[PDB]
Amino acid sequence: SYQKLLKYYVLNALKHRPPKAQKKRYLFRSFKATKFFQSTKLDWVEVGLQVCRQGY
Amino acid sequence: EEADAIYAALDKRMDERRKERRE
Amino acid sequence: EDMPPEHVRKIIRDHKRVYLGALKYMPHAVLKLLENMPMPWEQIRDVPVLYHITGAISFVNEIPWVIEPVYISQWGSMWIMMRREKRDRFKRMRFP
Amino acid sequence: DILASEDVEGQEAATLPSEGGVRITPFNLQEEMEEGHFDADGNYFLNRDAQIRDSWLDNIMSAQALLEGLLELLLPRETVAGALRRLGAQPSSPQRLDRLSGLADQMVARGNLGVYQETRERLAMRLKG
Repeated sequence: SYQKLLKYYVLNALKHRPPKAQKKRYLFRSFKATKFFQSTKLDWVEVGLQVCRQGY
Repeated sequence: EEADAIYAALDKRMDERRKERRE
Repeated sequence: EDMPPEHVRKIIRDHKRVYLGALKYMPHAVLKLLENMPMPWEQIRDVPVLYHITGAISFVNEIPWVIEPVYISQWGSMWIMMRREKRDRFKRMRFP
Repeated sequence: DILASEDVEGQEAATLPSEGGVRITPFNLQEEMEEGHFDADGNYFLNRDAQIRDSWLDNIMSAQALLEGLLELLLPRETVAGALRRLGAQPSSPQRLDRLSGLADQMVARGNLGVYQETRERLAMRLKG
């Protein structure tokens, strides 16, 4: 297990390349300007139940 | 008609990040 | 600005092209839910929520920023306390 | 060469699908001729068009009353969402906030979109005309 985890680490170190330059990325900032979305403050467990029932 | 235009504008805005380089 | 929780609670409780287009980004909301699960040493956590007008989807909209040596010290304290608990006390929870 | 359904000499009907949890073979070669086909010597050749491969399947009130209620629950020059903000500020009045959210959702469900950024005067003009 040590040798395989070290294998994955050497592969992730060798396959690393610098990321390409691009425009800065903001999905939720474009979601916020839409009038179909609202913002609030909720507990984690309540929104965790809301996400799974919406997925169901 | 309006809601689909709004989501299409948001799709085009998400496509704007790489628009002039990809096409 | 923000909005009280009772409104969006009523939204989710009482419940189509505007309803159809917002359902595309479901695994993104799953990712934003899973990356902000609270720590073992926290009891409650209050986070912002973006939500649709009909309750189609609910987002989290927060990046879990921590200070690195504080974070490592907190998990080391967790490690010490859980070693203490197994040397002192096991019943695993029954899944689903 | 291919065999028809007439050179089988003794097919019968499909009485029952299963009993006791054991699936019953329907005694006819209809489903084998739907899945594949036979040659002259009696071999079997199966169709192979399964592109997606489906790896689970392989192994089994009126609107005028709404407007009257909203104009009752609003003060002048105030938005609906601002009224939600004020009446949600446990809140001061849970029941009137609940009524306001219910009337707003009954208006949203009828196709009227964007009712949260709506003042009292524009809703009064909507009720008038």
